[PDB]
Amino acid sequence: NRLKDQYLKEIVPALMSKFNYDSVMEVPKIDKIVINTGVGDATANAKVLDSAVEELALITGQKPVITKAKNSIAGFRLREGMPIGAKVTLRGERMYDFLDKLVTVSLPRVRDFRGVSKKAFDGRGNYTLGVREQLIFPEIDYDQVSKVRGMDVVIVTTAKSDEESHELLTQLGMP
Amino acid sequence: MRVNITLECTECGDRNYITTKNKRENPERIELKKYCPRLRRVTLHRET
Amino acid sequence: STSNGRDSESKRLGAKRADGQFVTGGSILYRQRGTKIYPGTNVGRGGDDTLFAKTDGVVRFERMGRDKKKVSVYPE
Amino acid sequence: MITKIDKNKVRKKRHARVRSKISGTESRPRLNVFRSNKNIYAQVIDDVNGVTLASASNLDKDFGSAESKVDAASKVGELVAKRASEKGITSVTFDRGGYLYHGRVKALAEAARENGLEF
Amino acid sequence: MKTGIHPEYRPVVFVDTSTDFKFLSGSTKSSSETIKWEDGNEYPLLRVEISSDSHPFYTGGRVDRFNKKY
Amino acid sequence: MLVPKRVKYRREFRGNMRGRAKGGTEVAFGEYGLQAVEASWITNRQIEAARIAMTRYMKRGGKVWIKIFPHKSYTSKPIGVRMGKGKGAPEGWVSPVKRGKIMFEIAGVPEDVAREALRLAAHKLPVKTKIVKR
RNA sequence: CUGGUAGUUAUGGCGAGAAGGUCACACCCGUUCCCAUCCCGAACACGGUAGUUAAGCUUCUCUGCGCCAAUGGUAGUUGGGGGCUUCCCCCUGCGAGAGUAGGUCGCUGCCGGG
RNA sequence: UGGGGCGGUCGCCUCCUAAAGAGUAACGGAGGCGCCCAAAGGUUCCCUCAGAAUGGAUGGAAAUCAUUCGCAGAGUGUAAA
RNA sequence: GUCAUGGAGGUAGAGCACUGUUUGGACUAGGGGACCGAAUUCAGAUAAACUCCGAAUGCCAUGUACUUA
Ligand SMILES: [Mg+2]
Ligand SMILES: [Mg+2]
Ligand SMILES: [Mg+2]
Ligand SMILES: [Mg+2]
Ligand SMILES: [Mg+2]
Ligand SMILES: [Mg+2]
Ligand SMILES: [Mg+2]
Ligand SMILES: [Mg+2]
Ligand SMILES: [Mg+2]
Ligand SMILES: [Mg+2]
Ligand SMILES: [Mg+2]
Ligand SMILES: [Mg+2]
Ligand SMILES: [Mg+2]
Ligand SMILES: [Zn+2]
Repeated sequence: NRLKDQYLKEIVPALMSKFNYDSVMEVPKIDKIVINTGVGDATANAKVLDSAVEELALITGQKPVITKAKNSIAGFRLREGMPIGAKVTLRGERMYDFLDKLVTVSLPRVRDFRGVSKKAFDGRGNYTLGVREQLIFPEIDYDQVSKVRGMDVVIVTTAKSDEESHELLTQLGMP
Repeated sequence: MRVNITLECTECGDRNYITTKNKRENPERIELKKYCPRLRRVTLHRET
Repeated sequence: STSNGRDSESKRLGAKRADGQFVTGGSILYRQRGTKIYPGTNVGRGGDDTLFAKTDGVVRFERMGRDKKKVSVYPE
Repeated sequence: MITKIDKNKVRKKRHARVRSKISGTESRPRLNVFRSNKNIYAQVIDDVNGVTLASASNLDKDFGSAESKVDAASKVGELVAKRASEKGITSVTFDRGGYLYHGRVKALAEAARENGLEF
Repeated sequence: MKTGIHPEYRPVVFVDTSTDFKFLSGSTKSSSETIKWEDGNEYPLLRVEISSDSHPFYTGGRVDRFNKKY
Repeated sequence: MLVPKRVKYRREFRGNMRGRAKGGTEVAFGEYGLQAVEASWITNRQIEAARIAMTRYMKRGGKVWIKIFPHKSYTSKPIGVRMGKGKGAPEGWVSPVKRGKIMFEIAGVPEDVAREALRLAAHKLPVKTKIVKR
């Protein structure tokens, strides 16, 4: 709860002073992290999906749920119910544990990060961060990892608008 | 594939019920627990 | 020189008993596909969606909410 | 931004789903149950006339002594059963109320059952 | 947390070679150490690389290529 | 020549032309119209001929609106074929016009040229008409 | 005043704005136990009340959307009679759809607390 | 059988013709069937679609995520009602 | 047979709330170094196999009403 302590000790009343919230619980709070690998390329490959499964299991610590295919389109050689992508949902203490391990340890080894657009949000109070490889996370080493898939890391915030979500992310760490 | 089958009681030996199955998805002889009129209780029936 | 020319025999749907007519238990009140009329009181829906009385009484076609109807039987 | 779901709304949806099969007639009234964070309630209801017949609650004058929040359920169940039996009610149908028949609701039902009420 | 399906998990200690900031965190890798920092949570120490207080943009091998020239 | 691009059904009933027009009996877009006084069928060729004869007179001045369209279709049998053996192959497209319908429009030209153009168009149609003003 | 629970074709809904409370009801805190997630105490289940009316909830105002809705007229039409029969006209009875005057931010029943 | 022959058809299901109960013909206008399912049946518990916009994107018009809008614009083994 | 009362049923008519057919105007996703053009809106039409609506007649019943076989 070190990151819980950092959030609760000083972030909460700083936000309250900055935005003059009427009560104490208009404060935006981190609520959900969802991970989608996007392994749809594996139309016939079976080891690719499984390999993504243990990759996500090791990176998070929770068993990833394989996701089926909503529709069937022949443009991308897929049918109904094909196992496409992964699905991991952290929640509770895993919010701050994963956020710590990312922003303090895993993130800094990226090649040429110089910030991301404050407009690179959804415009309604969330954020999706992308990673182009699986070696940015220290838990997975080079020998075990064969390929890299650019997955999607989403940030869910209870903010009613975008500016306070952006500044909250800055106050906790990297925008 | 689709065929007619008959179910026989494993105690009396009377072919009480008839039904159908898919021969490819069910190559083995199916078994069900139906009601046997002669004994007036429930027994186990097998495809012949 | 014609690809058409075929049809199916009619099924005689509709209402078989009138509103306010005394009815005997177990008699058909309405033959119909789907549910154009819902079963009300002392009446049930058959396997093929017919409506039949369950007790002796008088037939009454009431109205449920705005866009659907029902039929009920009231004893004497 | 996420809109938190409303627990009571979906609870009432499930209650309406349950009520499609359960009807409180005069001879066999309906036993409705409502559960909150603090306490639990119970009501015996008929539907052909739309009037209640017996009731009990944790916050009633009786059942002052309390324990963990399953013993309050047992106590309110036995009190409502006794009150209904004193009024000649013997056969009832248990209206679950959109909850699950697992915890407080189950204990209340068993407490009502062990008294003079054929649920 | 359904039993059996989940893999192992336990907090550890993260240390950098530049800041030496032992910052307690959870992970799946033991890192095979034992440090007495943060008494009561003496989790194994995990060696790491450039961290938040190691990167220029954040706050503020190639050695061989200097052996020949120098 | 106006022809629908698609039709759900190829063959159609012929219909009837009883009563006044359902709607469109008042001139809306332009200032001059050609209103039918009796009921008739209008093929697409007659519409084409009337429109050409009416646009040529104005010398590509002003604007013209066609207020009717040939939705329906009709069939026919060749010479020498007995009755029966199905319906015939479709031939053309018609617009059933009831009385009171305004079915042509003129705007952007003075009284004289508009009236003369409408008069020239009215001689190509098989229905008695009259010229009305907004 | 408020909590629970039913009836009635939204005149009851959608939308917009304000006020309120720890008496009730919620948000909220926690996962040792009962119980649970194709993963996740989010939900469900259980154990509690430091903080809150921000939302849920209740009350108050409106006609912006939606909804209900005449009178008069008209189309149509049973019966009878006429024509110049792609169709049209007259007498009697019935009588819409659209448009509009107007109405609406609900009305009733039972039980428990104040 | 709008003479007979050649061509087409012959049993069952759905719609229009069919004129607001039911029924109603033509070598009239459109389609399907001669199966399938051991769960695609029974029961108990739970929940809700198509599509559109915004961002990450290996990955584009379209795969897998997250939010918002969304009375059915989906689905219902198969033809239509 | 008529009168009074209650019903089921979507035709005539009408309408665009769904599905097809369709006219003029505005703007435009998208491609184009200006031009076609998806979707939105304004106004105006059309339908045996369209329906947010919907008659007159006919039909099925009830009556103790009045005639009639
Ligand atoms: Mg039929
Ligand atoms: Mg059935
Ligand atoms: Mg059957
Ligand atoms: Mg008080
Ligand atoms: Mg435990
Ligand atoms: Mg309404
Ligand atoms: Mg009137
Ligand atoms: Mg009216
Ligand atoms: Mg008829
Ligand atoms: Mg009929
Ligand atoms: Mg026939
Ligand atoms: Mg055929
Ligand atoms: Mg018509
Ligand atoms: Zn036997």
